[PDB]
Amino acid sequence: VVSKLFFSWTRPILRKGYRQRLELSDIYQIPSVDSADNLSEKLEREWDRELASKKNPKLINALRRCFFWRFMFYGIFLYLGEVTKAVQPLLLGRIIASYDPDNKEERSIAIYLGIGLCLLFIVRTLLLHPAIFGLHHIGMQMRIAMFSLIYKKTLKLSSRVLDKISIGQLVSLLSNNLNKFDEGLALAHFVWIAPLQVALLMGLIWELLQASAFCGLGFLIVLALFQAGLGRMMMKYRDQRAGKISERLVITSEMIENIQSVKAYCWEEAMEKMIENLRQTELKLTRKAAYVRYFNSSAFFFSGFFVVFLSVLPYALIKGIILRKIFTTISFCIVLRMAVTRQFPWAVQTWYDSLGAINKIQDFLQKQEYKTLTTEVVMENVTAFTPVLKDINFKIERGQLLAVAGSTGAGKTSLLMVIMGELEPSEGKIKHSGRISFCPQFPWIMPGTIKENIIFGVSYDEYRYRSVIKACQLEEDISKFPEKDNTVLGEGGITLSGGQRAKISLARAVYKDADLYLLDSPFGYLDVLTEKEIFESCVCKLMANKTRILVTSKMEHLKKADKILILHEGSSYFYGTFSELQNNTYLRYITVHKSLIFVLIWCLVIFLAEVAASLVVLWLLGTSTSSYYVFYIYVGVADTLLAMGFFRGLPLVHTLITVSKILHHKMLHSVLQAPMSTLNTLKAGGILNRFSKDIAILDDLLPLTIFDFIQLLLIVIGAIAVVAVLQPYIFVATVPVIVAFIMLRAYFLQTSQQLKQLESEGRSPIFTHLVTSLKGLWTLRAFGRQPYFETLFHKALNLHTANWFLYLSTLRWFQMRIEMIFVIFFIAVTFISILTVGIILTLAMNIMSTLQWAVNSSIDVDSLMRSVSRVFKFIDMPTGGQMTVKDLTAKYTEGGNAILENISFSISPGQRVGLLGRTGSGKSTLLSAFLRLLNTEGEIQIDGVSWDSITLQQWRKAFGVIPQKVFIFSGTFRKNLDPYEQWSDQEIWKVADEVGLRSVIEQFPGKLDFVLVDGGCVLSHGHKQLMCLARSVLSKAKILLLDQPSAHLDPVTYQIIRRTLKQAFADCTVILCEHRIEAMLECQQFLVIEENKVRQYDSIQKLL
Ligand SMILES: Nc1ncnc2c1ncn2[C@@H]1O[C@H](COP(=O)(O)OP(=O)(O)OP(=O)(O)O)[C@@H](O)[C@H]1O
Ligand SMILES: Nc1ncnc2c1ncn2[C@@H]1O[C@H](COP(=O)(O)OP(=O)(O)OP(=O)(O)O)[C@@H](O)[C@H]1O
Ligand SMILES: CC(C)CCC[C@@H](C)[C@H]1CC[C@H]2[C@@H]3CC=C4C[C@@H](O)CC[C@]4(C)[C@H]3CC[C@]12C
Ligand SMILES: [Mg+2]
Ligand SMILES: [Mg+2]
Repeated sequence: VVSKLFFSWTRPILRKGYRQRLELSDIYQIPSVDSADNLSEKLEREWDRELASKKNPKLINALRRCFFWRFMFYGIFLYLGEVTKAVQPLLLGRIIASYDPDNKEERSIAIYLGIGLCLLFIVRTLLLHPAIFGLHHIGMQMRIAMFSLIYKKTLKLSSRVLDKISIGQLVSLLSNNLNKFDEGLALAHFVWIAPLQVALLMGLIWELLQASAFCGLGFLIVLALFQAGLGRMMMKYRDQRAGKISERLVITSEMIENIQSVKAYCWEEAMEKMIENLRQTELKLTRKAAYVRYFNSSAFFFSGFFVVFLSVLPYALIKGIILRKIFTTISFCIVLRMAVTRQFPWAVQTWYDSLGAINKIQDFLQKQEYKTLTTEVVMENVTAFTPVLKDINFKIERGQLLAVAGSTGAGKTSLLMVIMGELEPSEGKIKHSGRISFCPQFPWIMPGTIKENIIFGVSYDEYRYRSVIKACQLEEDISKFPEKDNTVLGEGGITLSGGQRAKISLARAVYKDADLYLLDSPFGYLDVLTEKEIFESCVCKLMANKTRILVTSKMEHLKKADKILILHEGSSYFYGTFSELQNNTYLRYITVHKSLIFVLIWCLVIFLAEVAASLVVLWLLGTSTSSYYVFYIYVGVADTLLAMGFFRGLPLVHTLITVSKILHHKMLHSVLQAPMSTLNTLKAGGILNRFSKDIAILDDLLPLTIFDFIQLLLIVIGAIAVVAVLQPYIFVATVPVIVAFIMLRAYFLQTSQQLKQLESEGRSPIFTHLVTSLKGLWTLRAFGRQPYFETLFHKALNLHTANWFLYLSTLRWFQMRIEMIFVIFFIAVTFISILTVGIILTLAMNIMSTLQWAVNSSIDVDSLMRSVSRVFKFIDMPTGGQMTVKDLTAKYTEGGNAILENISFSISPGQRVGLLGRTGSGKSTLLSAFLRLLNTEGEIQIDGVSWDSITLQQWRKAFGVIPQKVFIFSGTFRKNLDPYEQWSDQEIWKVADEVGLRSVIEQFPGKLDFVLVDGGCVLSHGHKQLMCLARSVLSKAKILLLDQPSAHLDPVTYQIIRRTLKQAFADCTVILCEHRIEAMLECQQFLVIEENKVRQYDSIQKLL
């Protein structure tokens, strides 16, 4: 009961982190009270009751019904601590008054008042920090519960709504409340405490001064109204900035998720300039908001002297004054100014932010839902949404395969979604058993082992798993990795090839036992032989007992299919059978800008001039009462004489934002120029979290926190120096305090930094799991694995929250053991109970009263400095047509498996050198090694210029790339086709022609103006391939490395690729990696990547 009160349970973790490293096991396990599952259960029950019983559902009521009693129980103790703070200066002024021979009504009562002031100090100690920690815990619990509720709603979110809300919206939504909602609950409870403290202090100052407390309160109220107006005007500057932040975040997320494609296209300058275009707009509002918040937070320091002036003039002008009763006024007014200028506007701002976040989150939870209501799949007169489908109708019995064929953009995938239940048929009905197994057209590989990616959250079945992995031809690929079957794949499956990803997705679809199977072209990225073997082993032999609908464009599959449905423009052209058809961090933060140092020098010079002026004025100015109170007045009013005005704080804020600008620009340039192996080393959710938080902190929190720390440090230094020049014993007495302060701060910093880094790197899993949940929500709701993904999210939330709560508990231990212990049990007990010299060491109390605040600001600065440390650690990253290659070894890592081992060949100019090889052989590896994206070796001399005779970008400029991973970023069709805008709309409309996008672009509301959100989800997969083809055509170059251009096209649309090959690339060399026999027939030279070694053939007949 006392261990929790004193937070002595953090002793073991602090002791371990003092001399060791907190890797994974010494982080304490989460308690059961704040477990994410339990918190989500309680909040979900309350929210469901609220929207079932009330008329206008409000999340604030649901949160109140479960947290209000604890909130108020901590708030009353917080108010008691504030009351002990506001009653302290009465005792202080009645104690330090007994320092002169004047013994008026004070005889032998200082010894009876010091022991009371000590008790008040210790009761403030025991009553403030536990309440603050309780409020922090309540905030963390509320954040956990709301995050889990949001994740459940996202799992249940409709498909139509997802067409507009993207990853950036969600990541910006959880970026703020993850580290502000918790810390605001210890500051939003001053809304009724600050008025009460103001009332109490007004009563006391009316007791002291007759009728000047109200006169001072008038100016204080005017300043508080101005502060509230500034806060309201500042909320607007963040509302208009959140959208820009989200857009930049999603743009850079798509950029880094396809950094291979960016490097292949040489889109480093283009995408850098694109991101800075949004960065400038965001930073304009960031700078405006930072100026406004500087003026809002500097109204405390530049108000003390004016408040004292206005509260003394109407009394001292007619009734006299003495230093005792002006110092009591100053002591009361310091607390009054803090309460009404630093505590009430802060509380109002925090309440506004919390209510806005709660309302936005409730709006998110109040979006459209996703409704679903012998497996004889019937479908009659179904129309989908111009209509994507039109009068599509079919009937399938149990154990009867049906094949859906048609042109690109016909609506085969759309029909599959209408079958599953995602798309809403405006007219018609769908009748089938609920169980559905889906193999998406673009395979989705979630982070985790291959076993997890295949089983997908069901009971492990040895025989079924072996049969699936043997039928899908995946055993050969599986028995090559260091882990035989349980090998961990990165997010998005970037370690595997396209064919391996397709095989894994098809295996996952097959493994699940469902009545209906929707194989959305599972043989798109697979070559002819593997596709044939999989079709007659995993679609016609294993699952030859249950109905399955698969999209195909091969006459063999159509002949096998018992029913054929051909779609053209969304209309069922034919529906029958085939037979029927046949008829250093600080040192580098400051020095990264050549103007931050100048601003700091200016501030230091002005501060020194102000200190000299104060010292000479005090020397000129300085009986018995006035012989020692003058320094007390100066050190109680120093917060105004040594405050930064608009001449030394506004430039500091501006430079501290420009530092964030240059840091982000350098970090983005380093990301673009980082080696591909190191980019593979990191993740994508981690990159998104870094660009979301470690730049937002630098933009908003860090400049203002550094301003506050410098303000407090300057005030402390000036108050020390001016008084110590006159009275050196002040600085003599302050040393034994500051040494312990610095000692404890250092003793806790080397563990707080580790905990902060652990929290920062434990934040990435939540974002990287939500990213995959949103990317594969389609298959998630097809498979019904929402409970499994909810359990995964809860595990990730617990993993992050245990670490974060441990860090906050350690920080609270430090901020208690310094503030309310290392002052209250040393200074306020041995500097007041020495009543014998009591003037030259009692002012140490008053100086330390703000030195502890300076130390708090410094420790907050160092806590925030971890973001800059991470940003800098990222910044430190390193950086005719003939071809002749020799001794080329393409390894993805220095110590991995050499994919190619001494491959050598020659390519004549104007020769289409097609490339063959089974899936997983290394064809894409060879194409990437041509651009030396990976490590690579040897020389790729082209007409004379070798690898080392030309810089990397100039080398890559002479290549045309069509990657298997189609890269489309957010932006218009014009931007997608040419970020550099080298060719105008007239010169790109022709490229849209002769490629098949004339009938596709014009369908959208804006011709070359539609914003392709969600990674080009609006287009189909064939249209994505055609867009990449058109982009390659626009990027007029030679020695094109075509990497499966017609990956999912059909022979009707493959003629587009064919005539583009024979027209646009009239005289050049093509290295096309197409798996289509029709496209391979026209090639003049062939390379077969077998046994990890290429060959040199000359004709198809010599090939076979
Ligand atoms: N980034 C990577 N890091 C490590 N290994 C990789 C990486 N990318 C691919 N591999 C592996 O190295 C080998 C090279 O395959 P590659 O990616 O070149 O595909 P591929 O044979 O061209 O594919 P397909 O014909 O199916 O399109 C494969 O075994 C693949 O799983
Ligand atoms: N999310 C979406 N919002 C609006 N229109 C969409 C969306 N997804 C697809 N479409 C459009 O619906 C039509 C049908 O596309 P669909 O993906 O069903 O084609 P498909 O037959 O699967 O094509 P492919 O041969 O490329 O696989 C196209 O005109 C496409 O642009
Ligand atoms: C926490 C707050 C709301 C409690 C109520 C306000 C208090 C602080 C105010 C209201 C009335 C005030 C009192 C009004 C009159 C007197 C008589 C005078 O000879 C001594 C001070 C004294 C006793 C004042 C002290 C402060 C006082 C008690
Ligand atoms: Mg499709
Ligand atoms: Mg490939």
